[PDB]
Amino acid sequence: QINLGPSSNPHAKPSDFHFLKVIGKGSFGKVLLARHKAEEVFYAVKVLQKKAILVLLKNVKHPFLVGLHFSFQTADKLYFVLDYINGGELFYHLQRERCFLEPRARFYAAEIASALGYLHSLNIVYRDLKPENILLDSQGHIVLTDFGLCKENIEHNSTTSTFCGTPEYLAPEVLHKQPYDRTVDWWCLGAVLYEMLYGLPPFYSRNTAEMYDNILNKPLQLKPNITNSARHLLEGLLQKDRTKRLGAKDDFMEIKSHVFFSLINWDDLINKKITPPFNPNVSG
Ligand SMILES: Nc1ncnc2c1ncn2[C@@H]1O[C@H](COP(=O)(O)OP(=O)(O)NP(=O)(O)O)[C@@H](O)[C@H]1O
Ligand SMILES: [Mg+2]
Repeated sequence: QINLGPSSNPHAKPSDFHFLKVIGKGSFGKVLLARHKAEEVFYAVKVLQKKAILVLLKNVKHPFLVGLHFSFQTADKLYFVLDYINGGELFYHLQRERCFLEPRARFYAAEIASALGYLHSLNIVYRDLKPENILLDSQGHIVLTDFGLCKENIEHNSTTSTFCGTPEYLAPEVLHKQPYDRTVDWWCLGAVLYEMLYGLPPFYSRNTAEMYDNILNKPLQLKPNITNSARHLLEGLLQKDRTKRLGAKDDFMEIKSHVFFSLINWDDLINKKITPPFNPNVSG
């Protein structure tokens, strides 16, 4: 019997749902598209085996973090019932469009930044923001896929492939296996912004070992066709020494106040009053 916290529902069974298709496979459990038999609504359901576990859940509500509706368990499995986010992976749109213009990139970067700053205020670090974790909902707002699962208590294969490794943004300090602190999130934000503007992750190589070598040892080169403010922001977020990285002293306040983000009304942003730059052609 596992303590799932306030989201726990002692009455729910897998039999409650019509599982339709597999949305995706994750290190910590498969995500399925499921319909609630009775309610007639669609959810994303994450399913994790209990044998995989060596508070396991601390869910946080925020406009740009995926909503957790409830959680339940069987003799063998744990089920987490989530908002089904159907606007597509942000980097699916990026790939389709080659790159984003700065106002578009700024919007997405700001929404992610707000969620990260909020988490840090609650002494929570995101730790592993990857492209696959960044979705758009049907309206075109950012939704991050982590919902508070305590990963450092669940077993998984973190094997890396020699060529063409799963996309992720490893900060120099993560490669050094140093304790995760909040500034890893700011490196990840920088990498996401870089990729939105330039079309590839910073330091990229087909050869994963080369890419790690680049992250650690290759100076940041920022190609032309971005503004001075964007350049200065990326220079700050992609500082290799976390003690010199933008956000090291005053966290989110340093990002919030950066000139790249001057045009963002953070209050309007977090209250979803800024109509998104792009509307995905979906509604459900
Ligand atoms: N609520 C959701 N709605 C739609 N797609 C989702 C949802 N949650 C996750 N996905 C997709 O399902 C896949 C697996 O989820 P993900 O959060 O990557 O799982 P994980 O590997 O167990 N956790 P992490 O270690 O943070 O990646 C990803 O491609 C997500 O984009
Ligand atoms: Mg994953």
